[PDB]
Amino acid sequence: TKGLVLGIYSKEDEPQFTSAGENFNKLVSGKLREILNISGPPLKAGKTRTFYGLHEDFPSVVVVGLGKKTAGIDEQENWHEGKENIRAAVAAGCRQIQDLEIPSVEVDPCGDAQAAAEGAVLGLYEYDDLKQKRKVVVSAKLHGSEDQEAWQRGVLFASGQNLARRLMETPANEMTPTKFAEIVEENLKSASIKTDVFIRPKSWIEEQEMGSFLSVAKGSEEPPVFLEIHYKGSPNASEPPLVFVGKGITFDSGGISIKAAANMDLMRADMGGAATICSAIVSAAKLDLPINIVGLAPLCENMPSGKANKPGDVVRARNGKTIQVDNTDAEGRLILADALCYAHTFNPKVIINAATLTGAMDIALGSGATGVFTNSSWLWNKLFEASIETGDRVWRMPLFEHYTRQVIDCQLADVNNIGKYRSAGACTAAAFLKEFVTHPKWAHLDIAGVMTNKDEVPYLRKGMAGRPTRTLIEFLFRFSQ
Amino acid sequence: QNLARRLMETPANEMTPTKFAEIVEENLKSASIKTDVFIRPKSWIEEQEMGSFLSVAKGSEEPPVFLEIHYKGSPNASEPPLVFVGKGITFDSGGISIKAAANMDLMRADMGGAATICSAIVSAAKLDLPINIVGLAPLCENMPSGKANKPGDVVRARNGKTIQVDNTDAEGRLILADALCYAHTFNPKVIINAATLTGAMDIALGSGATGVFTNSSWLWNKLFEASIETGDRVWRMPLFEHYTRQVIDCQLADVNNIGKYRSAGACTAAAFLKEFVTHPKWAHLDIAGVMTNKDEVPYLRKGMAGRPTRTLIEFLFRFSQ
Amino acid sequence: TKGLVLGIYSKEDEPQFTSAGENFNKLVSGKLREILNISGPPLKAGKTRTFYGLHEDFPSVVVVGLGKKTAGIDEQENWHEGKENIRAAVAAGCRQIQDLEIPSVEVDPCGDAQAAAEGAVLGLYEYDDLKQKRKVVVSAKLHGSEDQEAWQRGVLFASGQNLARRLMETPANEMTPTKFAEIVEENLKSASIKTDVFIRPKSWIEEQEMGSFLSVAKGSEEPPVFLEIHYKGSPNASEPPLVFVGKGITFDSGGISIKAAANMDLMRADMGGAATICSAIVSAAKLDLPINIVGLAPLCENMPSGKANKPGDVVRARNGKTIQVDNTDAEGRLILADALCYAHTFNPKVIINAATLTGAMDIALGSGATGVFTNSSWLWNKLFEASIETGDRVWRMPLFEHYTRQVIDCQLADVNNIGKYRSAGACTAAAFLKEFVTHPKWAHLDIAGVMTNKDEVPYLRKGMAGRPTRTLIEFLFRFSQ
Ligand SMILES: [Zn+2]
Ligand SMILES: [Zn+2]
Ligand SMILES: [Zn+2]
Ligand SMILES: [Zn+2]
Ligand SMILES: [Zn+2]
Ligand SMILES: [Zn+2]
Repeated sequence: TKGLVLGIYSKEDEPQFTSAGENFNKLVSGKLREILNISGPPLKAGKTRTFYGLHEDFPSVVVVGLGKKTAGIDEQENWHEGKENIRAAVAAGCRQIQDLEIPSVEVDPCGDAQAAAEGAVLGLYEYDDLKQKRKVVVSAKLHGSEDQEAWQRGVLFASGQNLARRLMETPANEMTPTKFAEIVEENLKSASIKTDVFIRPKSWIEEQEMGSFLSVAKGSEEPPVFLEIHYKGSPNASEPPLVFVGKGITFDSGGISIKAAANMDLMRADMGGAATICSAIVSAAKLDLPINIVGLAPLCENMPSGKANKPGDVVRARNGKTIQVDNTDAEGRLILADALCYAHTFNPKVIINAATLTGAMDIALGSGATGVFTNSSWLWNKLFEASIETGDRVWRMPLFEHYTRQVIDCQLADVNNIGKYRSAGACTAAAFLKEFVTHPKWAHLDIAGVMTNKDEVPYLRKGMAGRPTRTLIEFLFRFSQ
Repeated sequence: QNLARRLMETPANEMTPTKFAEIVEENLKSASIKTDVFIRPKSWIEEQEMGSFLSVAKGSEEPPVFLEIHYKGSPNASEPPLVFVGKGITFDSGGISIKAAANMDLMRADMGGAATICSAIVSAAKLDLPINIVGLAPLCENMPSGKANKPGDVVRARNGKTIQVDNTDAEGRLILADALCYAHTFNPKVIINAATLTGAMDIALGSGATGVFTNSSWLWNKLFEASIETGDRVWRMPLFEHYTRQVIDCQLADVNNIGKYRSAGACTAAAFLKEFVTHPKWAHLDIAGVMTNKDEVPYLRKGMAGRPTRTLIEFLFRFSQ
Repeated sequence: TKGLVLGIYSKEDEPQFTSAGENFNKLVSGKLREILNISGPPLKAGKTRTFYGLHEDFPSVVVVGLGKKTAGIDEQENWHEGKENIRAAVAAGCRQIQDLEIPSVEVDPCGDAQAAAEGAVLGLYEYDDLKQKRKVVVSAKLHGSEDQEAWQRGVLFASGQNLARRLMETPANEMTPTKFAEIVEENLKSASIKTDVFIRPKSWIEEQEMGSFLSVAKGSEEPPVFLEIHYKGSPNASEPPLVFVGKGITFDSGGISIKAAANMDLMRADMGGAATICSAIVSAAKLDLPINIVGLAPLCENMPSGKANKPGDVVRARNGKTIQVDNTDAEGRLILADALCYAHTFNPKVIINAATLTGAMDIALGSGATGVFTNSSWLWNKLFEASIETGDRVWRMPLFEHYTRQVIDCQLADVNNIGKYRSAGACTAAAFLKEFVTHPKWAHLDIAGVMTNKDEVPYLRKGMAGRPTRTLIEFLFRFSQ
């Protein structure tokens, strides 16, 4: 009927199976173990082998490599390695059932039903929607009935990611400042009726003295929308919130300080900051987490025109500070100078903000870890531990005065959107945003190196990554618990 | 520090692979008679099967010198050492994979790795610290010529691994593939290496902190605490497999001096060097963002910085105590 | 024991097998046909499926897609498509036996024992030699005993290519002007004792008034070698020859007119011209073809130094013409101004020359076809027909006066190594070489777009391509016959 992803570890006396496959072997009377011997060398990590006709109702059975049974937290990779073995491994497996065009598949729990589900679901995702030429659409259910809410936690966590991924990936002519707001509101509302959405327009933004956000919007003839998300998780609604903030440029052409044509099509995912955090709130509502969260996202585009933002311009942020706009591509910093100010209105506990802010971050760590600068070691630890579980690493970076200094000197104004020099790129951009924040537990996450995947993360196919949505969701689960 | 600074700063026509060795030996010897120096030449290097170091040297008509420093600090001389390693390109023009003229005069301080660590050993001898330290530094220049290192070349490091040399400016990685191998000969405790290795480090942290990747959290802490005292900060960076992978795939050879992509610049370069090290307490310090000062560090005037020599010295004082 | 690459076509009533697999089905008593049904959807062109334990002595059996049985010459692709199906298809198959680490494999003739062998052999090749980390070394023999000299013709033709490929691919510090000469001489001599080699040195070159070749060599401190190959194929030795000529820069850095670092490591294959043609003569000697062929190749490197060739320089070719050397990267043209002159000494019939000459050729056709300019429609046809058989296409390009004109005007000298403008890149370079040739049947083949493979040619793995060695060999077989 349908396919099966089964698993095996690496040697003891005979390389063992995850019990479900030990059990499926008994079932086809040793003929799985036996054909695996006949096939060739053993299956190391995330390597795959397909065995036809072993079972009457499982014509294709893919056995995938899970590595060492007792693989655990790694001091060097700063993750739980087991989970990582299982994700790459059942992603691998699920992508094999899928090339065989088997529309459904049952997955071996592999000792961690959540890693299995985060592998099967992140593993299989594409964004097929505008290609009339699509791969088969395969339904992936758990094999078994024992470990069900952890597999659904995998499906949940990986699905919150695939949403950031679709929200990122879609061409920015479809994915506008209005359409993103609309899908996020429909997604947050299906998640919890204990929610409110506000797709606030230019009049409200104008009214909110958001000059910096608004200066950025004006080049395009596409409407700005400041989005406001509310999740009423706590028992007493009056609990102070945890506010997520995120930059939402639907398309970044650089503006007058215009980008080069080389691969500029990826700028459609410069709204990755707004996508990431939104998908993460949708998931804590889906999880129905005992915390009140607020989601904030400036949405607009960065375009050249007869009325675009010019180099040398002093605009005013909500908080009275003026910014010299010396480079029109440094606009996420400006979009975020106002949504960050508005975050203090809400009286929060933690203000996590996220943004595909600078390529220098990409030069720095470049898809290994997502750089997070925070004036809070508590907050750092909190993020870093979630990174170990989820596997979507996060690395700390310096919010030293050293850097505020280069952005704080300014010919016309109070702050300047770029620093005096080329060096320390992600650090000057983060020390510019510190100027718009006075809350003690603040964290900037620069998502610009983890924007994309190719081969680096296994269980993620080539394209927009939606990183770090699960670390973020894992942080709010641990914080709620 | 001001010694690393003078050793950095001097125009690389004066500050050669032979003159650096000579000033370091005179400085280490005035510091302690409990020292030995070896300004080992091309014949010794050739003999030490240092193909990677040696491939780099061949473009220039200026002699290579592998420098070897010994400080006999311990009571029992047989104590295992702490080996410092450091890249010493007296001048980096990029070679055939040649640099742009814009401010290339600063490449005279691409021997900053060898300067930093040397100045730091001279100081622990001056301090007469109860530890045996060993200083190792490939010195040579990177030049274009009729016999320079070409793009696409497989050379062999001392340890049998071959390197595809796809970019002749990635040469500190190669100079350091052999001095790092030789460091394990000495049976060390800690192998601290230091190098003005990549500009991407400069794009990363850029003179705030000196990026240090280490397979040793103990070593990280040890460095980071010294940074707090001295003020010459040091920031940790990732020595993740993620990065070994992009350098470990290679058309002709075993390792490749640059990675498949532009991203994670300092991390691929550091995960290439991990391939030449098997010791548990290893630390790469990329000095390329702290190479220079202007206004950023106050008490340092404009020019070569000599960073992080004092964090390094402070670490050996705390380690000896 | 060992593996088996079997084949199947696309539908009739039930998609048929190449008879060997019809026969292997009878042998495991229908259980191959039967498991193929159980496996999933049918195998279209060059798609693959592995079936373990069907046979006692064939544990892994890969069935590969051969497409339509009656696939033939294509008016649009200008090839025999069948052969092409079979190459990509048993390459695919053989690369699957090889990941299973089965050291030997038997290949289904697939209706054309030569295409099967050109697929198995080009398909499996790597250049593993400097990696201590190598894939398994798999021996590929024919399955069967009926069609043996055509399979050996595949093995021959594909092996002459893998030689150009190894001769190209090796890092130019190993593959010198002396080492190439040495491997070619050992290869030509194992091929036929009816051969002579001359690894002529700088003194001979100096003596041969080869100022243009020699100007190029002088930047490097690596010795020039002009190589001279002789294959005495004819009955009467006095038959006029067919002279192949080819540029052999072991490494091209551009010289003083120096290349950019971006991917310059591939310049090690700027000796691809000398490799291609040499490998092609070695094969006609291996074939023992009734023709006398002469192989000519300037070998040297292009380097910057205290005595490198400078921009603006007038050097003298063997034939009295002077060249303004305005760009030191236009050196293949110069290396070839002298080997082409020397070709007329031999009193030839056809002078085929080949060179990784210009990137503009790569901008032009770019790995589809290898551009061949010829003052001989006869020669064009002759080449183009060989292209249809082998599949390694060749496209004609213009040797119009139009282009001689831009290279023929010159401030200091008679000819100039680059033309007045950017346009028509491969055409100016070829109309410069026409100036050094007076023979009626001349053909320049610019190999610079077919220098490399990735995914474009299936049965060739990523790396140096060795194109068009088989079209070239096929031309000399047809010319000898
Ligand atoms: Zn921008
Ligand atoms: Zn942006
Ligand atoms: Zn360099
Ligand atoms: Zn360097
Ligand atoms: Zn050239
Ligand atoms: Zn060339």
